[PDB]
Amino acid sequence: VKKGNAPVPNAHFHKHWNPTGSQKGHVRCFFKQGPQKKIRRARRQKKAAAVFPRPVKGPLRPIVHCKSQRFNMKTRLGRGFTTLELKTAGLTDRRYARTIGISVDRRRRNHCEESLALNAERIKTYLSKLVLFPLKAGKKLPEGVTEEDIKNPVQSKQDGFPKASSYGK
Amino acid sequence: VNKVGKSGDRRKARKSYFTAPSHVRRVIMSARLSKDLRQKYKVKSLPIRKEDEVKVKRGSHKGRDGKVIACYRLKYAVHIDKITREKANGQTVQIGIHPSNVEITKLKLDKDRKKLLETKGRRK
Amino acid sequence: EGRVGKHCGGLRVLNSYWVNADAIYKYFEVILVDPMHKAIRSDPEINWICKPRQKHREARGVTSAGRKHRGLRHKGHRATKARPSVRANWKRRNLVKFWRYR
Amino acid sequence: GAIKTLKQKLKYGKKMKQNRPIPYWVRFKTNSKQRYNEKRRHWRRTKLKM
Amino acid sequence: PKVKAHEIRQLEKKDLLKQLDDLKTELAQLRVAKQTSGAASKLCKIKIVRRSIARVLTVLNMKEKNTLRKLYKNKKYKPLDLRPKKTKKERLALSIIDRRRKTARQKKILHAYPMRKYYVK
Amino acid sequence: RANKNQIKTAVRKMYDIKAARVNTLIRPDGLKKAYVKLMPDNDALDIANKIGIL
RNA sequence: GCAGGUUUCCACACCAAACAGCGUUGAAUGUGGGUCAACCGACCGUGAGCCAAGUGGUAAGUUCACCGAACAACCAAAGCUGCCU
RNA sequence: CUCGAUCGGCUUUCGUUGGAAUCCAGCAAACCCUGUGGGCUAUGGAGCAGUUGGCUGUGUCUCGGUGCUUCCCAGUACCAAGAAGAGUCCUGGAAUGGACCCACGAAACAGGGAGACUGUCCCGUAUGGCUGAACCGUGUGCUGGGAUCACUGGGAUGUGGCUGGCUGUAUCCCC
RNA sequence: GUGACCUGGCGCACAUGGAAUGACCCACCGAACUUAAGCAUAUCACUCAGUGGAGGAACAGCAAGCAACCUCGAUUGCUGCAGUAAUGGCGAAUGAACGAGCAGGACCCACGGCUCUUCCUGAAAAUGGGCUU
RNA sequence: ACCUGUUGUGGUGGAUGUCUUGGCCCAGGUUCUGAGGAAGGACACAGCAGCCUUGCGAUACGUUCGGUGAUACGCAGAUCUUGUGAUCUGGACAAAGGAACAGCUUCGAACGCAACUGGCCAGCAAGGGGUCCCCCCGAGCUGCCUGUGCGCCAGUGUUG
Repeated sequence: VKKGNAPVPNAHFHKHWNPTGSQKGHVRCFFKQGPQKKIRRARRQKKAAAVFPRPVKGPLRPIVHCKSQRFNMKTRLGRGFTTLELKTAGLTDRRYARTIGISVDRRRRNHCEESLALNAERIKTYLSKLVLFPLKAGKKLPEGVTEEDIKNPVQSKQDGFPKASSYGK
Repeated sequence: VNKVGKSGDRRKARKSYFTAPSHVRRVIMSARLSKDLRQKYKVKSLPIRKEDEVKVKRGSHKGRDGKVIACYRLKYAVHIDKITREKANGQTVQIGIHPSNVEITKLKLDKDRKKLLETKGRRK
Repeated sequence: EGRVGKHCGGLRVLNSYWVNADAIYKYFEVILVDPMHKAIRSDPEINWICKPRQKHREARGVTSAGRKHRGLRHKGHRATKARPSVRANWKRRNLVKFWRYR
Repeated sequence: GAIKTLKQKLKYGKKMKQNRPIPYWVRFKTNSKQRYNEKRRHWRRTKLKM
Repeated sequence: PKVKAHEIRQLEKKDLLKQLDDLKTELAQLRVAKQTSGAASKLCKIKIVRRSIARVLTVLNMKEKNTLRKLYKNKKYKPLDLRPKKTKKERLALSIIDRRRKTARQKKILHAYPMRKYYVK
Repeated sequence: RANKNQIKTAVRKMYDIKAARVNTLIRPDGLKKAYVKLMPDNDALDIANKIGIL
């Protein structure tokens, strides 16, 4: 078909992918990539300004090992902490954890003590780096909060912790 | 993306110039003030108006002077006190003169005209 | 559900259920809700039916029987080419994507 | 023939009214205007569908 | 001497209908002159008198709609053209009260757990 | 859309003249023409010199 | 006088714009007029036929089905009349 | 009619706040018991027993602040947008062209118009001003100080309510 | 004593529905030219045409899921897996998904990723209701 | 004279060059119609107007009001000027005041029934006019499906 040695074509374009006069086409051109980069950045900083004195991402995610045998050693972020990790950290109310900015995942359990201890100490360094503002602005004020932590609420860009992969690495 | 309204598009700008209404042609047909007026009111340019004096400063009638008697905003023209021209027959007609050529020698000074002068004169 | 929803155009079709079946016909009962009734609009639990996006769920396959015949009973590996739609899925994996740099 | 509908008669009257040449003063409108009436029918040339 | 809306707004209906009658009689005379062709000062007055009639009728109808809004202000089942003129979708729109309706469990949980302000040092 | 009765009353109101009869055309263009025959006591000429037809 | 035409009807001006396989003329061009109904007809129904309704069919709209006072149905279609009030 | 809550691209929507003038009801409006409504929501729950916490009109007498208006004193501001149509001369129908010594702006040399080729001819641009909307100057506005008013935090102590966690049970939980 | 329910009807009042929209969307229905150097399964294509219904998005969506791991943890979109596994006169051709990396996980939705029904409670959630004000 | 040619010139013709209130393309935002009558279609409406107008509807190239502030213009013609004020402009469109919000023939989903009919000179009827009656004009109500409520009912359905 070639009069040569080129491989067997295997082209896979038999089904009107081309936007001609008769067809609408199956083509999507990503010319918006450039503008959408800036737009995503702008809406991300608008999210920050909206939920200002809080992490820009906002919930503390756990660290879970990637799934298969190929990615066993690679760690990453989860969806939320297990209620066992919460109870070990000192939190027995999932809804209160969520309201103060710790993410919960009742679907997850700890299949081992290492994940439990790791995410427990993660939550415990949280809740100490954490400055809770008091409700109604002048009532009780928690421990550690020094009355100028409320004067200077700083929005950090990344959550204090190291990279997620830096736990398998 | 450039923000809205401040666009240097030739086609859009020319469309705007050639489809402007009369209240926009009033400000497109603005003229420069003499130095007397400019020092007196601390304002540099105004929209030209009927009943005020101009000096032509350009064109085949440069150095001539006279009171404006017609703003023909449809043609972007301005007719002047005595810049006339005979037709084929003896009928004298007016010559349109784009007000960018003329400078302004006097004003009529209506109430809104004086208020405009004051508002543009207060330096900020 | 479709026949009842086309006959009663100003109502909203929530679930139906088999009530009877003989040699000639199968009989179903369809629950419909009047979206412009004060009781409906007041009770939050059904208040979502009064939004303009909920018109003709029977016509669009949003009801339970629709979700059934659209393959949406199952999820995971038994509803592979089902979500978010069969045609949406087909489009999404028959799309020719031309990035700026390729 | 004589037999008509009121609708047909109103339409034929509007066509009679349209069948008119441009006013003389229209060409002089500064921004160069129409010279002649390009929408002008004649009973012989083109027939109304109606 | 033509009709000015601010000058006839102060008048009252019986004094305004007489003006409208004079105006319609004058416009009829202008329409007769248009046939028994007279002067341009009489053929161009047609549209003046016609806009005058238009604005007299406008003042009348506006005053009437105003007093009717005064009347049916508090009443329910107002006339359809006195009800607020929104598009059909937002006439049929679910109210904000009803959207913000919540179940008692929703209210009790939203009470027992308010979203709190907090930052990380 | 004026009826002959509408035309009768309108004529008697505009110019207080009793119409003996009204006949009506719709002329080709689309206008409606009306002949208003006055009672013998009335005089269309003595009415026209008022109306302005002369 | 029908259907069709739709102002071609009439008058004046006009043929040095063009058309009429001529051009002091015309169905041309320009202007302005003209069509009056209790008695002539549509309109009133009915015929062949059709529509809605009623009901049914379809994944579903339909130029989907039925028109059944000779003749249908799965059908609660007599809203009118006399007296009393 | 008030009273409250909700809405503002607005002129509302809702409420078992209460009141008046009234009409149905009369074992007591009408749907509804062929079930409206509440509790739980499966990495948990409910009951029961006990503890440890917090939200809320709080009755009551304390203290401070913020301000809705008003009054004084004092200061500031109220919006536009620069620079040669330069003295001249020449060509030209018309200078934005050319020549002579000297000129200037630029946070503005993006554009477009103008009798030809312009940064300094016009609109504009950059910048500025607003966006409590007022874009306004014998009228205002803002700030600061002071005062009256308008409004909401910190302590009494009966509450009215609530509500989270924890321990135990003998009790059980029907998707 | 001439009722109480149930089930149907007619009229009225107050309301929804109807129709439209060269892009996107949802549900159906649905070809053939073409390719296979013929042609019939295959291909074009679960596309064009046709019907119905929208919204500012629609659809999907906090597991009767992925995986077999040191597990993960709504859905969606992108990168990639991958022209692979697999289907196919095993011919022409067709052909995913998960892992993994991201965007998102603020907001006009949320019981801050759930809830109805089941189950527990239960004198309808308690000082009648209506029209004007 | 005719023909062929070459120049000059004049015609027929509209190529070229230059531009452009136009298109096409990409990115961003919105999607905001309708029984309170949509989209479309008619017939009307201008002193001189035929067409066009995302002009307009018997208030008919426009009405109220706001912003602007001396034009508009192809002719004329009276209104208009330190001003209730020409023109242009703003969804009949700003007012933060629940102050203010006009009008819109006719077919059309098209709605009393029809319609190749402006028919039935429809039924009911507020009102206006000509003379208690009667006569003419006549706003407005009368569409279907579905939902709820009210009124009247139907049933050898169950009962009392």
